[PDB]
Parts: sequence; structure tokens; C-alpha cells
Amino acid sequence: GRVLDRIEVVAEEIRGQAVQSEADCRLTDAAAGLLRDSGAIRLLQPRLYGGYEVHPREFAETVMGVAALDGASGWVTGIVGVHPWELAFADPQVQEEIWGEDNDTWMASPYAPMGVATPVDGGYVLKGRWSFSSGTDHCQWAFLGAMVGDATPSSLHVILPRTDYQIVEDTWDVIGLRGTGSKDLIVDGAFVPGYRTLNAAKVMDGRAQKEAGRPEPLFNMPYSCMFPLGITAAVIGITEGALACHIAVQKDRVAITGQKIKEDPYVLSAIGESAAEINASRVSLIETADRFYDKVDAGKEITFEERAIGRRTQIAAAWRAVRAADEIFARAGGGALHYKTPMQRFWRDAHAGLAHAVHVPGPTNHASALTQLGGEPQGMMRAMI
Repeated sequence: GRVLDRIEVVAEEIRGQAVQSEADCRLTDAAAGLLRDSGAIRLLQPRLYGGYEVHPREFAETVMGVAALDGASGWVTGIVGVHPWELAFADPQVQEEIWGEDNDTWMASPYAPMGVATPVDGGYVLKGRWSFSSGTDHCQWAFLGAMVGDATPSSLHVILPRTDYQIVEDTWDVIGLRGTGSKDLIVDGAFVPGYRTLNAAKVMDGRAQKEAGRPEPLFNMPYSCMFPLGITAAVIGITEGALACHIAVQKDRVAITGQKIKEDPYVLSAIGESAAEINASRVSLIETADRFYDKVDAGKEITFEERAIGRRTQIAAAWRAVRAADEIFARAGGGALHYKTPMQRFWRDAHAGLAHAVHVPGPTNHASALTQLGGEPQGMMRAMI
């Protein structure tokens, strides 16, 4: 696809901004510019608003490609890049507000329901504090989760202009993905009109998409597939970056003892093992999306069990890839501990990415297995499927 070709062209420029975005804990303007100009955030955007409506496979592969160059950029592409997908089935009025003048206007996250929306006439009033708002300095709107206080939805996704919230400085001093600048946001009491909200349960279960009735199969994909897809793709591509870094170093490396690493059977076979695991994650994650897309294109319904199994695969894919990156980092030696070498940055980024809520494994493994035994997950055990 064309976006990935444009990324390949500026690959050296992207790698060129990485150290500085990390030092700043925020993508440099040049780093954000490289992504904005490449069209990466428009991957899943409606064509009406300059977007490409790519197949999920293309989105996933592009994120992985960006992530292998600079983990922070890759991560921001996979998160900020998913927001146009959901907005596609938000009220036409908010899509016009966000993209009407400038198609390249970005939305920040998180969807975590960290806020409280008080229903008032015409909409809601919002108060809360959210964390992990990736790429937020470069966004002009936020898409946030909220619970509804005291005939309305129980939970919402709400859209706010940057004018209506505060980015909290010094709230992203973390071990990895430093360059994402995933700062806290605070809202003291912002009015949010009804047309700038979606009911979160309807987003999850397909009812918001049915109400919008779009013809494009892309926009009828399950939320539980699409939202975690960018995030786990970023983790996968980060580990592919680490592997690439490791290989580049190992080719010339002569070890503490006198031994050339390119002649070391223990280290070389362990590289093969890790590369096999990381590939298994890439293919697995993408296969779910291919198949879901095929069913949606065919007008066939994606079942709860199918969704649950897809989440299971996606979670397992993140974990497999991170563990594989750990195995090669442990064999990279003491020189790989230094900040002046890139591998360690990919390695820490992968671990930061693994801490995201979409990677918690236990409940989903349990719930998907329960559906396979003929049982029905109840209540909270149905969340994020």
C-alpha cells in the first residue's frame, strides 16, 4: 500500500527523530509531521474526509512497519489511527467538526471510563482525570470514556475539543514508550452535547454500527478486533525492531571470551527461536482480521465466541512477541544496556506496550475457553469482547 511506501521513503528521517522524542517524552514536531504527512492516521478514515478506508491487514502491517522504525511513532499510529475508525460511525455533525476544515486533525485517547458524565438538557457535563493519553500534545480533540451519573446510557465515549480539557505536564515519566508523551488529561466540568457522544455498550456490541448503517465492511468490523489491533500491531512491530537491532549488532559482535557471535550456535539458534515466535504473533493477529473482514464482506454475522477467540489470539500475540524479545535481549550482552544503542529502547517500549489494558490475559482466556465448552460468560467476563 502507498502509506507504507511513503513511510519507507522517510525511514531514515523517522529513525532520526527517535532519540529526541524520547529525551522530550513527547514526539518532536518533526516526528509528528512525518506521520501526519505520510497519511498514516488517515488509514482507517472515511474517504469523505480524505481517508483511505484500508483493509485491516494493511492498517496492521503499516503500524508494524512504523513501530519497527521508532516504537513511539508506531504506538501513536496504532492508537491515534484507530480513532477515525470509530468516529466514522459517530454523528455526522462531529465528523464535520473534527475533519471539516482539516482532514489531518487528530484525536487523543483513552477510552478508559475514568470520568463522570452528568446528564443535563442537551447532553452531559464531564469531570475526571484520565491517564495514558498517547500523542496528546499533537491532538486537537479527545475521545474519552466516562460513566454516566444520576433514561440514559450507563457508559459513554465522548468527544471534546482541546479547549475543553487540560494536559497535565510531568505525568509521563515512565520506563518505555517515553516518546509517546502519554500524559494525563483533566476535565473540571465541560459540557458535551448529545451528538458528540456514543453509548459505549452499543459501540462494543455492534448496535452503534447498525444504527449508523454504513455500507463499507471496514466500518462494520467488531470494536474488540479493531481497537486492540493497532495497539498489539505496535507491540509486534516494536519487537521486530528489537530483533532487527539485535541482528545488526550480532553480525559484527565478538564476545567477552574471543568468540565471534556469527559463529555461536547457542546464540544463533536462540535468535531463530525468537524470530519464529515474533512471526507467529504477526500472522496470528492479522489472520483474525482477514477472516472477520471476509465474514463482514459476505454479510455473515461475527459471533460472541468468534470475538472472544479473536481477543484471546490478539492478547497471546502481544505476550508471545514480548517474551521472544526478552530472550534475545538477555543474549545481547552488557553493551546492549547502554542508552546510546537502539535495541534497549525497543525492548523497554515493548514492555511499556504490554502493560496496556488490552493485554490483560486472564479473564479473556477464561471466557473464550468457557464459550468453547458451551458456557456463557456473564457480566464483567463479557467485557472487551
